Amino acid sequence: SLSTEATAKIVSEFGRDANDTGSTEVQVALLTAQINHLQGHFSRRGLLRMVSQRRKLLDYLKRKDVARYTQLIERLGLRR
Amino acid sequence: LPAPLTNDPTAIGPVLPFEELHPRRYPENTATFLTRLRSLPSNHLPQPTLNCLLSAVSDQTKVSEEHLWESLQTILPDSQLSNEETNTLGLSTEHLTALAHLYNFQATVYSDRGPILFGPSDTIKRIDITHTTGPPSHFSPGKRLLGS
Repeated sequence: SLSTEATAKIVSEFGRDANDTGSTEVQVALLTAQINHLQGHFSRRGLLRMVSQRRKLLDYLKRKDVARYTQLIERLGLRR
Repeated sequence: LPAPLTNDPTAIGPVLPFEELHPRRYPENTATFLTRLRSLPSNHLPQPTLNCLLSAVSDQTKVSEEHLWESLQTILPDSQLSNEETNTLGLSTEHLTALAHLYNFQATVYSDRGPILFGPSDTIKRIDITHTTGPPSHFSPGKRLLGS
């Protein structure tokens, strides 16, 4: 999937620090990078799986903190 | 391609037939309606005012209208759930197909002109829903047959 370098860069960008892998933001950003990679070749199943998981993570975040959810989806350009 | 669908923020990817995105054994010329993958989580839309399709399915499945409606929001983009059509004419057999996939049933719709199947055949649960043009155009649970 993602290289250790790509993964690290995303954690840095979306997490508190390199150890912040519990962050929903980071998890969503990692999935987004994989989703965008997958569409870049267009495993339609793999794509659905990731979009689905990401949606559920987003739901989790939205329920906890709408403002964090909103900031995250704008930063990732998830509103098309 | 439906412009509102192609600009729908809750959706991702290309516009495709429902059955291409959610492959099952659907009856011919059902599940062909265009849609897109749902990307964003639920916005918790108000239930439609014209919601008796939900009530009909609810009677048959014992799932609440509210739960049926939240389920639809996990699979269809909002533009396909809340729009001018749903607000004036109600829900459609396209929504029925989506519910049938989500809840694994096949519905027989007993319309004025006879029974029509909607939903995947690769299921066990079977429900009966009546439709009449009326007026008013109305879904209800159960069977109805006409003829001479």
